[PDB]
Amino acid sequence: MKVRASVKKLCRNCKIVKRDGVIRVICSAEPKHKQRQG
Amino acid sequence: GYPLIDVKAKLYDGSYHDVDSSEMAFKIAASLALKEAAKKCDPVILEPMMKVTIEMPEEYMGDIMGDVTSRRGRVDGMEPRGNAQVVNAYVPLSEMFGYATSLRSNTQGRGTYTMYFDHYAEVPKSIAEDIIKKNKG
Amino acid sequence: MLQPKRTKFRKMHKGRNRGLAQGTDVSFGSFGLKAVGRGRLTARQIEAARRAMTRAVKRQGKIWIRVFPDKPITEKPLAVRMGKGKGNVEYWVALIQPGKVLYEMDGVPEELAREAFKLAAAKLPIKTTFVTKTVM
Amino acid sequence: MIQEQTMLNVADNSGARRVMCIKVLGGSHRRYAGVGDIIKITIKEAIPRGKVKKGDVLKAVVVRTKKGVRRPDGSVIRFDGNACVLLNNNSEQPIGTRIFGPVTRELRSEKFMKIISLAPEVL
RNA sequence: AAGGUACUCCGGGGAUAACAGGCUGAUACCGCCCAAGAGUUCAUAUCGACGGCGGUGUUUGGCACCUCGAUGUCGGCUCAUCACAUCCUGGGGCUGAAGUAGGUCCCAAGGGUAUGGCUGUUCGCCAUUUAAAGUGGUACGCGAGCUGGGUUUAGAACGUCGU
RNA sequence: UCGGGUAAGUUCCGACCUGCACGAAUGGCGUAAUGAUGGCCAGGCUGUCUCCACCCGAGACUCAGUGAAAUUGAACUCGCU
RNA sequence: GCCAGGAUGUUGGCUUAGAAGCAGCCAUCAUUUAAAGAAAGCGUAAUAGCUCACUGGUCGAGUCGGCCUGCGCGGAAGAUG
Ligand SMILES: [K+]
Ligand SMILES: [K+]
Ligand SMILES: [K+]
Ligand SMILES: [K+]
Ligand SMILES: [K+]
Ligand SMILES: [K+]
Ligand SMILES: [K+]
Ligand SMILES: [K+]
Ligand SMILES: [K+]
Ligand SMILES: [K+]
Ligand SMILES: [K+]
Ligand SMILES: [K+]
Ligand SMILES: [K+]
Ligand SMILES: [K+]
Ligand SMILES: [Mg+2]
Ligand SMILES: [Mg+2]
Ligand SMILES: [Mg+2]
Ligand SMILES: [Mg+2]
Ligand SMILES: [Mg+2]
Ligand SMILES: [Mg+2]
Ligand SMILES: [Mg+2]
Ligand SMILES: [Mg+2]
Ligand SMILES: [Mg+2]
Ligand SMILES: [Mg+2]
Ligand SMILES: [Mg+2]
Ligand SMILES: [Mg+2]
Ligand SMILES: [Mg+2]
Ligand SMILES: [Mg+2]
Ligand SMILES: [Mg+2]
Ligand SMILES: [Mg+2]
Ligand SMILES: [Mg+2]
Ligand SMILES: [Mg+2]
Ligand SMILES: [Mg+2]
Ligand SMILES: [Mg+2]
Ligand SMILES: [Mg+2]
Ligand SMILES: [Mg+2]
Ligand SMILES: [Mg+2]
Ligand SMILES: [Mg+2]
Ligand SMILES: [Mg+2]
Ligand SMILES: [Mg+2]
Ligand SMILES: [Mg+2]
Ligand SMILES: [Mg+2]
Ligand SMILES: [Mg+2]
Ligand SMILES: [Mg+2]
Ligand SMILES: [Mg+2]
Ligand SMILES: [Mg+2]
Ligand SMILES: [Mg+2]
Ligand SMILES: [Zn+2]
Repeated sequence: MKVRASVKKLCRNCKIVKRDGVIRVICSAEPKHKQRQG
Repeated sequence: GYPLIDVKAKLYDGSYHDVDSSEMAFKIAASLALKEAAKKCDPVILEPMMKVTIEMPEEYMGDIMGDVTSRRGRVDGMEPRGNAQVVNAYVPLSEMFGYATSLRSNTQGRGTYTMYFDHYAEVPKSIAEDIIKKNKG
Repeated sequence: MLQPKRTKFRKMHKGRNRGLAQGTDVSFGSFGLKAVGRGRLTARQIEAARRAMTRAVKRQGKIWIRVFPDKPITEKPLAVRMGKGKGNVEYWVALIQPGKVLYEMDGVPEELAREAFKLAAAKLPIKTTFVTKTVM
Repeated sequence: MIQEQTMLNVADNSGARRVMCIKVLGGSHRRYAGVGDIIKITIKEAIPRGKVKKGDVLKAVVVRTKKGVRRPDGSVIRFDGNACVLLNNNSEQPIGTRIFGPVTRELRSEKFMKIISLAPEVL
């Protein structure tokens, strides 16, 4: 889990979702691409 | 402080004084010449390179080649000898240290290799710099 | 790092940075990076942004820097008290007002230019915007 | 009841005659070692041409204490001196070949079974 | 018409310094943004040039607002109490995580969190432990609780400077 | 810095000389004996300490008698932010 | 969304140990087409493989992306409460 101020898509499979007032980058191809805004 | 190799010296001109001419003097003069040559000829450090012949099942070929290109080595080529692809490569002797264990780790203890000195090649500038520092002190 | 080759005087009063900028049009190229905020662009910042955009365009087309750091900025050494004369010059800056075209570019596609200017803008302390040359 | 600075006698033929405990092993702020406890020692007095020399830092097992050991009936066994048996720093096995003086049943473990065999008496 | 005073003295000043507090945050420490690169290949496992934006009050400083009809000052001892930017133990994501063992980040402050050699030391280095030997705040916590080694009275000497 | 001593020695002892900035009666270098003199080490010894326990006395406490002191604008004199 | 196709000179060439869409550098094409990049990704020593774009079928009404602008969100750790 990468916790950063600047969260973004790093691929075409990476997806931006907001959960419980948190912007997150969930990915179906690469676990390295999983990010949380914080 | 390493023996200088692969250098040609051409004695084109010189001088002598019959009275003061001594073979020892000329030997000293020769040394001085080599010294000044170094100041202008850009002496570089060379490292012993070894031809490595690695035989393994094709399944582990990618890993073997990766290890070589990681140890500052170059793959000279490959050949499908028997059922175990043979990879020919040149790798620095210093880098080759510990290849046996890594080879067996990568090939599931199904890999074998033979290393024999091939040539002397220039050491990477960074590594060479370290060598000079070490030899200096 | 841009700096005047010679100056009439070594040091300059602080001054103020009010008003709108002069030179608000893309005058040399097709695309430009315009300042929307107010501040001081240092020479090092100007260099960093230039190096970034130059690499991005991969030595294609031409780049004009419309800003020069002509104002000397002094600083006092540490552990020195107030007074005892003005400090020594440490770096050179350019005063920027809203509307100033900082960089212009030509000889590239707009998409490459927009990307290159984005990379350079990240090295700048002021907010910027992409602009294209107009007929009038 | 051995602590740091406590001088012990040696109950083996390793060559050491007097050792000093420099650490009680096996826990933070651990105060004392009794019979069966392993300590870190330094050799203070050794005989010429021994297995060990003066100034050596190794391990030892305490085998006799003036404080003594308690038995499950409330009985006590006390000795006249504090005595230890030197061990290898790594293997923690006896350096000597012979044990001198009595030992206790508190050393009846797999680790210290050699001492029990070599010991003249186990009390 | 030149100096010395630690042998000193008087009148004054927090109008003006040293200590601690305050304001400030350059500097310091912590975090983030951009990503050239390093990482065999692969920016972002780990790391990160050139530059950019913050946070803390936390070092070196700036200022001279409080105290000069007195706010005892280093280190130790005794006794602590808080923060969390977590040293150990608990939970978890990623990993360049086979296992063992690590790296890195997130969550978590309940409890726990060496003895010695040397030196006034804080510290540091060293020896040997430990699950770990945390980082800070508290008048650099604590002398109407202790100490008095450091340091800044009067004695004396050396080097040095000076007739 | 090197050597000794210690498990570990910014001190000590023996060297080295690179004397910031020794040096010859504002004496130089030695020196037996002497010293409530400065530094360092060892044996003995121990509550100095690990880590304090118990005991004997004088106070402290209670009762009777006598009976101070510094200080003090006035007080109906709590915590926190 | 879903069901299909997603190619042929050709592995473009050079370079490259190897480089074949997917190391790099030059090119930079043509062909059959409904359409298919001398390849946008994953993947491989290299290939392959796995996609995608593109396109065709199906489906049956809106849909997609910039620009300006109002109010919010994360970025955001401290010491007695
Ligand atoms: K005077
Ligand atoms: K931050
Ligand atoms: K990678
Ligand atoms: K004062
Ligand atoms: K504390
Ligand atoms: K982890
Ligand atoms: K805790
Ligand atoms: K204070
Ligand atoms: K004190
Ligand atoms: K007080
Ligand atoms: K008192
Ligand atoms: K004289
Ligand atoms: K004399
Ligand atoms: K003496
Ligand atoms: Mg006075
Ligand atoms: Mg004032
Ligand atoms: Mg005032
Ligand atoms: Mg102050
Ligand atoms: Mg930087
Ligand atoms: Mg301050
Ligand atoms: Mg003022
Ligand atoms: Mg005050
Ligand atoms: Mg007063
Ligand atoms: Mg936290
Ligand atoms: Mg607590
Ligand atoms: Mg709490
Ligand atoms: Mg609870
Ligand atoms: Mg210590
Ligand atoms: Mg204090
Ligand atoms: Mg503290
Ligand atoms: Mg007192
Ligand atoms: Mg007090
Ligand atoms: Mg004193
Ligand atoms: Mg005096
Ligand atoms: Mg003199
Ligand atoms: Mg003089
Ligand atoms: Mg020494
Ligand atoms: Mg001592
Ligand atoms: Mg000496
Ligand atoms: Mg003299
Ligand atoms: Mg003379
Ligand atoms: Mg004289
Ligand atoms: Mg003398
Ligand atoms: Mg009375
Ligand atoms: Mg209060
Ligand atoms: Mg906000
Ligand atoms: Mg709170
Ligand atoms: Zn992804």
